[PDB]
Amino acid sequence: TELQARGLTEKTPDLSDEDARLLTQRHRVGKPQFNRQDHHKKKRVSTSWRKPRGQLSKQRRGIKGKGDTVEAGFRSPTAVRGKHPSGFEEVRVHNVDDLEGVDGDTEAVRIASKVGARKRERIEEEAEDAGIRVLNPTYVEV
Amino acid sequence: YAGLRTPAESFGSGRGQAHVPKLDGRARRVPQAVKGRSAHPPKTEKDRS
Amino acid sequence: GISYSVEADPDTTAKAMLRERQMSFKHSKAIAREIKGKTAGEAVDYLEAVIEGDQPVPFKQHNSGVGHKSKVDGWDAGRYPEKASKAFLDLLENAVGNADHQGFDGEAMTIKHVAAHKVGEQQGRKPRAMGRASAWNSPQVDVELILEEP
Amino acid sequence: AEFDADVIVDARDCIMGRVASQVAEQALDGETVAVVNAERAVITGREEQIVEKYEKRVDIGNDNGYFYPKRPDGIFKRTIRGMLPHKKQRGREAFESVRVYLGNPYDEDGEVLDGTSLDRLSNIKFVTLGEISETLGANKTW
RNA sequence: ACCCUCAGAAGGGAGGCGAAAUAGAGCAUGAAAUCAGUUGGCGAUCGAGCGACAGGGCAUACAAGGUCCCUCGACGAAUGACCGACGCGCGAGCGUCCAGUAAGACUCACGGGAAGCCGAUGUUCUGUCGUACGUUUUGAAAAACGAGCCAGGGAGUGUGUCU
RNA sequence: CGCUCUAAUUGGAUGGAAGUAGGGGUGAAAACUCCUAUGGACCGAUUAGUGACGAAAAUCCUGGCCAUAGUAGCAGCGAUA
RNA sequence: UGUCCCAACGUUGGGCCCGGUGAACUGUACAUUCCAGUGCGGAGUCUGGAGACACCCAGGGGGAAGCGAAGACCCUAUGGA
Ligand SMILES: [Cl-]
Ligand SMILES: [Cl-]
Ligand SMILES: [Cl-]
Ligand SMILES: [Cl-]
Ligand SMILES: [Cl-]
Ligand SMILES: [Cl-]
Ligand SMILES: [Cl-]
Ligand SMILES: [Mg+2]
Ligand SMILES: [Mg+2]
Ligand SMILES: [Mg+2]
Ligand SMILES: [Mg+2]
Ligand SMILES: [Mg+2]
Ligand SMILES: [Mg+2]
Ligand SMILES: [Mg+2]
Ligand SMILES: [Mg+2]
Ligand SMILES: [Mg+2]
Ligand SMILES: [Mg+2]
Ligand SMILES: [Mg+2]
Ligand SMILES: [Mg+2]
Ligand code: NA
Ligand code: NA
Ligand code: NA
Ligand code: NA
Ligand code: NA
Ligand code: NA
Ligand code: NA
Ligand code: NA
Ligand code: NA
Ligand code: NA
Ligand code: NA
Ligand code: NA
Ligand code: NA
Ligand code: NA
Ligand code: NA
Ligand SMILES: [Sr+2]
Ligand SMILES: [Sr+2]
Ligand SMILES: [Sr+2]
Ligand SMILES: [Sr+2]
Ligand SMILES: [Sr+2]
Ligand SMILES: [Sr+2]
Ligand SMILES: [Sr+2]
Ligand SMILES: [Sr+2]
Ligand SMILES: [Sr+2]
Ligand SMILES: [Sr+2]
Ligand SMILES: [Sr+2]
Ligand SMILES: [Sr+2]
Ligand SMILES: [Sr+2]
Repeated sequence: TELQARGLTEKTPDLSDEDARLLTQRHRVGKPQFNRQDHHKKKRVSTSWRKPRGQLSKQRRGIKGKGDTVEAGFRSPTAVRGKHPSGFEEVRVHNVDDLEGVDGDTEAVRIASKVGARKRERIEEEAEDAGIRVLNPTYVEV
Repeated sequence: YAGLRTPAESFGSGRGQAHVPKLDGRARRVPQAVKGRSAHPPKTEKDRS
Repeated sequence: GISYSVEADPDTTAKAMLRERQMSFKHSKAIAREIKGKTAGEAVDYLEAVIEGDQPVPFKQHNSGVGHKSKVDGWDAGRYPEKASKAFLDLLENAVGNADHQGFDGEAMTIKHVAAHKVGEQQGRKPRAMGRASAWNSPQVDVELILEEP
Repeated sequence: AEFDADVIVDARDCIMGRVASQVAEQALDGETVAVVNAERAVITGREEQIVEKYEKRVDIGNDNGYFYPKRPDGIFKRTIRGMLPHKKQRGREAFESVRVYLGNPYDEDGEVLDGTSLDRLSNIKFVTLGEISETLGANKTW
């Protein structure tokens, strides 16, 4: 009578103290949008980042208010870089065999969108039995 | 010779227009022109072995 | 052409449309805007009064150079677009007709939805001085109308 | 017409600029102030040079307009406006919870703010707002 | 097809076909510019590179993010007191002790709480900074040059020889 | 990082591919990825290659479109109808 | 002898309002400005003040170093005729 998601939906990974600390830092510190200079002033100028190259560019010259310029200093902590917000490391899955070798305590699985419902059902039931959480689960009315 | 079969000429300065070769009011020949030549296209003379 | 842009319950609703009408699109927005919410019958009387010249149609957006009209309420500029008004009378005629054929009280129904859409331009060319020609086009207008029981 | 002032300041024999500075400060801190006996407020210096300055302000102007007040009423209020960011929300709010009066429309006497008092026995080079206004051509209604 | 409407082989309405007519004729898909109607936010006393970063208002079906807030406690870097006592200074004030103590960003635990609630997204308000972009130039917001807007098109390529 | 096509290895798709729209997640970033709607037939990954491979600009090109604007004109001529 | 002192009244067609028809020039963006200042020394946009409730009609054109034309003048090019 209501929608229910398949699999270990609420499962959390177990992280060292240092990892939980760094995951928490990343989440607290965040980062600037880093959109291209003046993308908001002209529709033909998309948001996708491009190093400001103008000799006179205010952003290139680093004037406060013109937005931050991409620099390595903005990189996230190595120990957590790329982790799903839950803390899980993500593993791209296209079939049941891709589930082999995946540690459900440390990794969660993400079924490629291309995968069909028939094959998703098998993958979803095999992952649950393997103790692996599926980040993009199917909702069935149970 | 693709894009080069035209006597198109530029009007130069004077009519408030970019100096682009035109024929019958249509821009032609140059690479930025639709129906113009290909600037650096695949070439038969290239040794592919 | 357009498709009705608003949902309509067939059991308590009646529809109508005008297609590619060659009339002022700007006048149509003004008229639609003015009759929405009215009763089919009120709209009709209103439009006839516009054509007769006794009631001005407020021109709130396409108003440059338009002279003020004392009878315009809450606004200043207005006019009497008789052509687009007549086209709207055909629309209402069709609408109320359909309404009655369905068993409804046509004239009594409320104009729930009415909007004009520019579907195109019939192109024309006009010779000008100095050996050149310029555009001389006609707007093409579609207009949707949905009547609804009170 | 009734002004619930949290403070009623008496400008009599008080240095206009010094009072203005404190009333602005308080108004910004949320206080509702009523300055009373404006015509009796005072400004030090040579009457001849002081009046020249206020006469110049009356003569300045053009189509855009430079409307300068002539009554001690408005002179004082403008003086206060110059110590407030009256074009900002917070500034306009403060300025608007401040009012100056000719005489004292209240039953309660106003208080003399510290440091703003001028001693007539020790000073002879000063003028009165009322005097300035009369020279400017104001209608001595007070 | 039939029926209704209409001056009407127009158009419209209803209806029939098909998995689909939002496949009904330049009839696969259907971006942006942009137009009509409409929803959220702002709005007829207020100021202009249109934002970046902080922080408030209001708005939010699901899914793909799940956090967040308050008491208290633990930890506690640089920094770092009040009060009190004693002692100096014309004075503002200072010294010594209390004391590198209390406090101290982050993080965590207990207990309580939030689900438009936390993130995020839309818009708006406040604070700080801020006169586009590219080019020319010693010097560009420039009263120097270029562009109305959007989409698509649009510039180190080949042979031979040399290094 | 992204684009095209070739090859080897290896996968996805009518139990719904590409694309598009809106929205969630990751990456300093190029950009990657998922969800929902639409769509209705194709689509990847890795490795080695290939190159008519990336645009905000050139009074750049072509197409489409807005404001201009319901504005100018639809008067002027010895033929005022 | 209205060229002038010194302008007036009148006539016809426009102009203005209404129906219908219906373009073009121009447009980096923002833009209610004014006085000073500053700045590549000639600013609606920077600074400081002043003024400023929104929208619309008619007008004569002060400003946008207005729009239109890659200055014709001057010089330069191991340019042309
Ligand atoms: Cl790196
Ligand atoms: Cl139109
Ligand atoms: Cl004035
Ligand atoms: Cl202010
Ligand atoms: Cl004295
Ligand atoms: Cl930490
Ligand atoms: Cl190169
Ligand atoms: Mg943009
Ligand atoms: Mg070609
Ligand atoms: Mg007019
Ligand atoms: Mg001719
Ligand atoms: Mg189609
Ligand atoms: Mg492989
Ligand atoms: Mg391209
Ligand atoms: Mg460039
Ligand atoms: Mg105009
Ligand atoms: Mg030149
Ligand atoms: Mg010469
Ligand atoms: Mg010669
Ligand atoms: Na030819
Ligand atoms: Na060859
Ligand atoms: Na308008
Ligand atoms: Na009126
Ligand atoms: Na009226
Ligand atoms: Na003084
Ligand atoms: Na004045
Ligand atoms: Na907000
Ligand atoms: Na240049
Ligand atoms: Na520039
Ligand atoms: Na300048
Ligand atoms: Na144009
Ligand atoms: Na041009
Ligand atoms: Na005369
Ligand atoms: Na002018
Ligand atoms: Sr899919
Ligand atoms: Sr020339
Ligand atoms: Sr308008
Ligand atoms: Sr103070
Ligand atoms: Sr039908
Ligand atoms: Sr400590
Ligand atoms: Sr383009
Ligand atoms: Sr290219
Ligand atoms: Sr147009
Ligand atoms: Sr005539
Ligand atoms: Sr004529
Ligand atoms: Sr200013
Ligand atoms: Sr004029």
